[PDB]
Amino acid sequence: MEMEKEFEQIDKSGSWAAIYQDIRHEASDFPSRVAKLPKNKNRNRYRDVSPFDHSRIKLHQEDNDYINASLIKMEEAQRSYILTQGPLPNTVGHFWEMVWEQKSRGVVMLNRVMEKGSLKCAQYWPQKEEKEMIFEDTNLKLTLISEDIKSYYTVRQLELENLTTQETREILHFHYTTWPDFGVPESPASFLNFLFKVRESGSLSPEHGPVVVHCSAGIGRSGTFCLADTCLLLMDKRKDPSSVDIKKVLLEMRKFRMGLIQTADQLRFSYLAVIEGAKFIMGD
Ligand SMILES: O=C(O)c1cc(Cl)nc(Cl)c1
Repeated sequence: MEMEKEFEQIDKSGSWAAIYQDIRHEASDFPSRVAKLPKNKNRNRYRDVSPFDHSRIKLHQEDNDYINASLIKMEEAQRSYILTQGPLPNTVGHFWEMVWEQKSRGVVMLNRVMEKGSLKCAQYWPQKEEKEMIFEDTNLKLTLISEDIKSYYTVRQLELENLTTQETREILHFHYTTWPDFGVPESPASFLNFLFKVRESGSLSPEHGPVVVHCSAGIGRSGTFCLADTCLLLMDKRKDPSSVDIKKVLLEMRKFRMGLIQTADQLRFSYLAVIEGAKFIMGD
């Protein structure tokens, strides 16, 4: 079926939970043996969210190459994404090593450091220009260059230096700051505006390594971001945009990381975002 009318048909019939459970039943199951080794317990935020072995990002280190991060490679859309958990106190240096080694330009953050009164990720970037951060375990230096605070998101320019080689690179930090503590946003308008700002920066383009996107577990809000992006790109590429099947795209993405899209409300929000976004792209 088309998307917008399949949407109204699920709303009127109140079957979002049944649609979402079908996706969970059909989703791929692949081994995640490296994630579960005992030496990696303090590298995982949640015991039930692990990267598959076949798609995990490897650190370029001979001691321990493990990080809870997955490469989602979308062949028809010609987009790649790295989805990862919010960094932990003992993985902030691994996080920036990955950014460096994979040649990423941008980092997309969809959570606040504290939500619901608890810490959802480490404070992994510097908050003042004159107070840079050094990560001694991976030999990197990170400096805040500039910061632009808007009503729904903040954009930061950062400098990452490889202290071994003295090479430097500019990284863009795109921080969506207004996702609610419970539920999903009422309108997708600010999320789409944010997605378009990431696109306009070049961070999603083939001349750079894959964008790094995270929330707390790296599957829920993060899944919504890449699913909406890929679906809109396919609608631009194809002769028949109504052929884009959001449930099939989600199942394809779940071959590369488990659990993408965590609730039936997130599934409904993804439909809403793609539907509204397809109108703004055009033509009109
Ligand atoms: O390239 C394709 O796979 C494809 C598939 C569908 Cl269903 N529609 C178009 Cl236009 C292209």
